[PDB]
Amino acid sequence: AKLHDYYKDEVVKKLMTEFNYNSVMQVPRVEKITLNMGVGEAIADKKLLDNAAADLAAISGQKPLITKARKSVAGFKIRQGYPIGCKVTLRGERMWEFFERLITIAVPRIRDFRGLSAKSFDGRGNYSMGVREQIIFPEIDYDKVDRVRGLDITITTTAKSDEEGRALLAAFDFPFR
Amino acid sequence: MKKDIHPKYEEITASCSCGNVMKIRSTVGHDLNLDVCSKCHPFFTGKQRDVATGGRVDRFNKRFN
Amino acid sequence: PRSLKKGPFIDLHLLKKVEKAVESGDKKPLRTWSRRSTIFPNMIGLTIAVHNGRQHVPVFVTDEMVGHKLGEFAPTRTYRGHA
Amino acid sequence: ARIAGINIPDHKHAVIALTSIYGVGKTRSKAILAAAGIAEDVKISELSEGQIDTLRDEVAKFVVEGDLRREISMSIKRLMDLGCYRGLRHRRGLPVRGQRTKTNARTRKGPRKP
RNA sequence: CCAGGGCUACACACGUGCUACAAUGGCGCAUACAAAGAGAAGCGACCUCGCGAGAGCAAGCGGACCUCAUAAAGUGCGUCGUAGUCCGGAUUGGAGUCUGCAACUCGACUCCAUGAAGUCGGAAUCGCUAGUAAUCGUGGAUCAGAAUGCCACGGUGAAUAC
RNA sequence: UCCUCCUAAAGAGUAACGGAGGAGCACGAAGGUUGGCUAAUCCUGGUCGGACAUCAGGAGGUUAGUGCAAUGGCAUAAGCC
Repeated sequence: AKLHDYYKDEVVKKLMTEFNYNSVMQVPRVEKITLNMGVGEAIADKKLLDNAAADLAAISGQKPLITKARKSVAGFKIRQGYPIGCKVTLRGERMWEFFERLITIAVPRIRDFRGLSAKSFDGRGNYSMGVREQIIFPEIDYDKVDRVRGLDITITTTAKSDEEGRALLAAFDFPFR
Repeated sequence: MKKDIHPKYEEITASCSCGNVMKIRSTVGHDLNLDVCSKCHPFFTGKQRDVATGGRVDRFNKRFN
Repeated sequence: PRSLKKGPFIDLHLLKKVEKAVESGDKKPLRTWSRRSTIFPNMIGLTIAVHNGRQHVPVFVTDEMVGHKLGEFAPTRTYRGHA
Repeated sequence: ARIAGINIPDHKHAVIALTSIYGVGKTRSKAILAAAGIAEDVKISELSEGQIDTLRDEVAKFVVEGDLRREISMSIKRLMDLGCYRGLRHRRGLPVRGQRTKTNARTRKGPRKP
């Protein structure tokens, strides 16, 4: 969307005049943004699962996919083939729309923002942030109240370092304590 | 995408209580006014105001001449 | 607490000894039985061995403790546990 | 309806629902309504946006939820870093101001379990 | 004899009380009805400032005269509409006043912020036969300061005794 | 009674009251075909979430899997959808 345009001017020109570059394919671009909602209580009750899926469809753009348990462990009393979590992956236009919605309207309401961490990065260009509560996305009616049901977002860039992806996210006017 | 299973996705025009307009595509159902936005915000402008972590020499010498 | 129209309190001997040890600069633990007297800005930079009824426990005076009194850092009733 | 800490339950009265913000009790919420001129009889249900931001700036100039949380946790932490008696009673889990601890002071130490 | 500490500690158990768990109530505002007192290194008006505890100046009174001292429930107006809630006021942080050499161990009070357990309480058990029980407030001794205890004074004032 | 390994002496076969384990079934899909896909284990980050569920990336190459014991085999996958 519009931050795709702001990327293609300002962020790519700043990363051109930040690292020594020859080609415009060296500079990283964000490939995808993945929401996870680790419900984990679907072994007990089942309607919480589809209501958490409705919350992910409300916060993100498209419908979430219910993911299944791959390895069964009795320490959380789980079984092979149970609908144990939910996830959405947005890439492209909807990813840019969700990215401008995260920056502009979501993080302002994050309830005592003392500056989110900058040591969060991966080693190959992934940021990961876990919101403690899903209210900070304004798409909820708030009149429905179910539970807390926080989620986490994982942004994946094709950057190699953490200097690379960290300065790339800092070019998107990100807070960064 | 799949053609039916997704809900509506409308471009709605929000206006921050500070005043800034934003035409964003989402799924609320109405143009909703946020209280604070990422512009004219405390931390995005620099208005965080960390506490003085002990001004006890200023406190004492303020209290007594 | 003390009213803030009266000011602070410090015993005459404690004040005079603290001023003498600040002027001559030697920073040994000076011993006192005057827990009640409040600390001052003049008093950072010196360990002081204050009374608690049995022993003189030494405290190092740092920046923060100037508003409090000297007896806050010497626990009188030593309690270790019931089992 | 949406204020910086959390929401307001929209069906209550003015000062009664304004007190539900952490950081402001009843007389200070009365001072807020005096500063906006809002009568206490109108609920938050009727309140259009003009009165809402006229409430918002006046409660912004007052101390609010998150920084007060930071201030109380930091002051307790600082007294514990000191080495005094008040921070010491904050460390152990006993009352700090001279309460009877022979039989009472149960709120500070929890249920009467063993 | 002197200085500091302890009698105030705290995994625990018991007795006696105060307070709440609420709508026969909470809160705001307005307004009415007493008695017994106490008071000189004390009792403190009226007036100035403070949200306040109070402070400053400060007449009167060894008191049926001054001073504490405004009694509150009640009565009337509106809201709250059955919720851990506009119920509860414990704990804690900050800012303060007073007294006294001194308020940290360990005083009381004011103010702001937070709002703990608690939805009438098992086995048991107590008090009470009338201006009594139950509820409401005042006062005094002790006392530099420090009552939810004690000793009094009164206001509304029942049920039952076959 | 039947199956797998060893003794069994590099074809097959070969005994003992020699050393070791399993079967008396299951499945209308766990069969046929077409199309697709590639494991186990650690490391990092991340709400509840923890040694360990979910997510993203990286090393690593079949140490994984096979409806059920063992041998042989399997990437053109015999594994998974």
